[PDB]
Amino acid sequence: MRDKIRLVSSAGTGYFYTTTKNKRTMPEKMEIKKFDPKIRQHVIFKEAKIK
Amino acid sequence: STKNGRDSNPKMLGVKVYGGQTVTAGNIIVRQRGTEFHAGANVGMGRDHTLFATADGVVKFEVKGQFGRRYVKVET
RNA sequence: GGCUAUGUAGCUCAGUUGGUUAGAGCACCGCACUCAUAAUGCGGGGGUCACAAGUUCAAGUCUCGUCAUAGCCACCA
RNA sequence: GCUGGCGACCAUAGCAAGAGUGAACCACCUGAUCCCUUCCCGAACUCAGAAGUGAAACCUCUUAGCGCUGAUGGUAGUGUGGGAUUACCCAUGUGAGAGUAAGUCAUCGCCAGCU
RNA sequence: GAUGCAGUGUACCCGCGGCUAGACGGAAAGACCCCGUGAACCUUUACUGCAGCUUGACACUGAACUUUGAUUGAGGUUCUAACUCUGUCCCGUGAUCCGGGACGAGGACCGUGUCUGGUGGGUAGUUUGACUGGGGCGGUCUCCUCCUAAAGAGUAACGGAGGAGUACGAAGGUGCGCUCAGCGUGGUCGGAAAUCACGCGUAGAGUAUAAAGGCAAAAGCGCGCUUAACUGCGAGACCCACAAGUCGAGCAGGUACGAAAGUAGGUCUUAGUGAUCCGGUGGUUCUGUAUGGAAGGGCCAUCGCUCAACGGAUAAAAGGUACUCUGGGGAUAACAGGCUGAUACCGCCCAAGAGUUCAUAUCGACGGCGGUGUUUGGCACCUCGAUGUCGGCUCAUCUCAUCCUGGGGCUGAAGCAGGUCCCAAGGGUAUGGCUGUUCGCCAUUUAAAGAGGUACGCGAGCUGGGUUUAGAACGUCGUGA
RNA sequence: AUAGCACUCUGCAAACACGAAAGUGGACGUAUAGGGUGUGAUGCCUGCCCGGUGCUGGAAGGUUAAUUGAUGGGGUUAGCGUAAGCGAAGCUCUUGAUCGAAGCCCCAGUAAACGGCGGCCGUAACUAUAACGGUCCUAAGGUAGCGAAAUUCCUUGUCGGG
RNA sequence: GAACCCACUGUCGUUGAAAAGCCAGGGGAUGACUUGUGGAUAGGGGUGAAAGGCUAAUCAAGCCUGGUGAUAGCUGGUUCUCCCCGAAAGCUAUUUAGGUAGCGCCUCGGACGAAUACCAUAGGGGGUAGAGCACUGUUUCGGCACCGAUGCAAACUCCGAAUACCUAUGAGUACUAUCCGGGAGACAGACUGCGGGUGCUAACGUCCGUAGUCAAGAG
RNA sequence: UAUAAUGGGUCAGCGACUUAUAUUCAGUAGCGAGGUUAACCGUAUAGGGGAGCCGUAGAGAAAUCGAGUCUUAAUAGGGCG
RNA sequence: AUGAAUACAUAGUGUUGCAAGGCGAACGAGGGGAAGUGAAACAUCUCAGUACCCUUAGGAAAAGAAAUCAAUUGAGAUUCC
Repeated sequence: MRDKIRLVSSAGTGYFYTTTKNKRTMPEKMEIKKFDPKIRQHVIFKEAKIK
Repeated sequence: STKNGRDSNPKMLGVKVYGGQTVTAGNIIVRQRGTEFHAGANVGMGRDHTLFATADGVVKFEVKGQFGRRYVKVET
């Protein structure tokens, strides 16, 4: 089953998105460009535990 | 015992505004599962194939094209 | 959720922290012994040592995780 | 009067069969240098051009051969009131589908080029 | 299921002795059955407490030697002075209580207080869903698609059919590009069917998945680059008890793909879901119990329920009652009545055939049409502030679809007998063995031992053997009641 | 209920029962006694099973309570710093290394403890049956005796007597 | 086998002579016997040769007084007069189904008037009745899977009404629509005609849609 | 429901929507951008007693602002006024 | 005054004098302490420190003179509205 994960801004603002992923087919950590509203720029977001 | 006995809730689809009526921009004209009607001039199409008005005017239904499609449009 | 202990041939128990340089007993098949038989003796086949990585001159044997199982304990949205 | 481009309309307009056109346009056509292209191929896409052809294709004409269109009349159904209960009848209003006669080888707008 | 209604028949007014067919007679707010978020008592591996029993730590609790484990722990042996004696003696004292004194036997044990783990139907409070052609058993409970659904929407049944509790960082965005399936011909292995080439009529292919509505600017299929599967919103509508749900042009910021006009706020769409409370995590220019902080709280983002009885009563719950009880219902079952007639019984139509020939003396296949209101049933209209019985006994009354007796037609009717049909209800129409039996089997009679209705006639006329209270036992089921 | 039988507990300040305790019954008794449980004169007798639940005896491995409190992480401020920020000691919030019993898991015994005591397919010279044999699963697959029984649905089983 | 103590059978009695008896029979009758007097055990307790028996005609938890006017979504009852209007038995949710809540339906006050309805014209979408075989299924007979004749369909459609529904304009008629507040009741329905599911084209059967009547309406 | 569904043998007397407090709406009276006192004192229904309550401002969770305020980077848009 | 085990003593015993016990309304103080019910079920909770039981005063009782509040550095024992 797909597991829930957080995508955390690399700008250090603490902003984050949430999504799901299949760990069997995507073992590596997700990295994707997303818009951060605290700094109003597009930056890289990285996978973290849903916690 | 029976293996039947299920049904889904109604969806209330159908024509909401008929030909000759006056509409305001944003008014929904047709609720439809598929494209039984297609969008003409001043009519927009939603993600669930809803047809809505994008201008103020009078609704008109017609049949046009090489495929015989049913069109709805808004005349200003 | 926490602490533990296990998973080795067709069927079973070892081999357990370095140079493991996986064997032991029953299943078989063939051979020998017998006037004919066994038991017994010999040979062959039958696993690839739960999986995935890490260090290392040595990894079934250790460290990390992911399974299946067992034992005790804990669970006031 | 022909040719090309863009539309209106979407079979009375289409499909099929036969015939015709190279002055211009179009099409086939020559080559693979440079631009660009093939999950391989200059077949397509693209570029550079005029030795040929109207064959193919596209257009134009003819044909009711398939298709399409289609009355009038009648029948089925049906709202209202009345009468009956295998679900019909009467008054009044309405009126198909199928089939029959019959029709059809479209009709228009803008721009440019030839004779 | 009528003394009281309709039609009609009969009937002068009033006692007395008898009788029990009716007044759904009197008696007891039905005890059977169902319901109420009723009661009680009993059971248990239902839930949650407690008594009792038990473990260790600390306290009452001290002194000396010793041995041993990973500074500390544990063990052993002595001692007396705390403490024990329901052991002896002395005194208060005329006393098998008690108190004090002297011994003796024990002794830092036993035992008690506080805390703590285990056990705990011994005891206590409770729970143990609803729908339902009665209830139980079975099935079902939320969401999506089609039909029922009567050409707008909506529309029920334990009505007819299927799916869901997901998947995907590409299977999303964009620019560019491409058409499926099948068939017929040829062509190494290679054929029914692999791949190649050319043609014919063709959406019959596909669309992650069920169905429906759709799909050429294809919404189907590829390639390159990419993250719009953005943030703040949002005119206006659909749907709607609420809580919710759905579509959305357009504006601002940042971005991706395009030469560009532009397209993009996840996927052709409609299922893939869970309120509130209580907490966890990341931020935050809010709050901060004298003041500065902090703890805690608020706001924004997000996490934890098969709460599937899916608007979710608790964090936490199964059974028995024939030992039973209360409030209710003819809203709802068992008896009898009523409606109906599938079933049951009786009759008729056609007639293959059977009958040495010959459908119809007597039978009669395959099919068809009715009658009755005896059976098994369907429904739930009357009765639950009571219509109170399976059979026997006593006493009956009616129907005729006639068992005997009476009168006839036909006959495969010689006679005697028999078969079949028609008319006929005046009278008549067994005793015993077995069993609670009605029934049935049997023995022996008779002219015959008919079929039915009457609350399956008759218990305010009798009985009480069976069923169906409380006792007890066997087989079986259950841990147990 | 009973005489008879058996199991089991109890060494005396007995077990057991009543009670909050003091105390009382047991008993002014002492294992030939007292309590609990089942069976029920007598005759002949009383088979197999310890897998389950319980009881009894082991074992010292795993797990676990209070208690104890090693470490780690924060709050506050003397001070240091232009400032940002850093920041001892002392108080204080939190975390829980080590020690830690019974119980449970583990190993045996125990049925006159609660309890349990199977299935499938074939075989002897006509026909039948099976002294006999193969196979699967259990802790074990019903001995003696009895049997349409206070137990038997089919069932008024079949045969014999009356 | 008498007294005494019991209580196996039968008739009677059952508003009794009697809230358990009489009569005729019956069992024990030196024992685990019967009996007088006075004592002990007290309610989740006692006692029981054990029936849930007995504990003052009361027992699966005695009696009395208090908590107490327990609670009861249940049943019953609810008292003088006249005038006006006038329902519902549906939807949604519910440990909910004979209760209740929001909405629908009634009444009263205020605001506001033509914004409303009937009918006539005009515009509009449909997939039912019927019909048909062009798709999906199904059917019969011929010819060589196709071809020709021929039927059928709630979950088939190349077609396709009448009605109904939405909107605009208009004449006449009518105290019509709408908004804001106070008070409710009701959420067991019944029959009949028409369109249907279910049942047997049964039921005064059952479940929907639609209209009338009853309910709550006499003649 | 004439019902063969319930209740009443008859008469006379008794027998069931109350009281206190709070709150909302309507009518009526006083005063009116204001209205009103409570306990209490008081030869006491008077007269004193202004603490308090309602109305006169909203937005936001709040700090804060205020005819505006919240959300937001936004003076855009939008919600409550 | 007398008087043991036991030598002093003590326990024990006796006489005289003084005092107490019991009853009764409500209010007070203290020691124990439910359930029916509500939550539309029920265990936390409620009912409620209520009912009830027990001990014991006074004309009243209890409390009372800050190791108390407050947060412009202010108030000033207890009790009642």
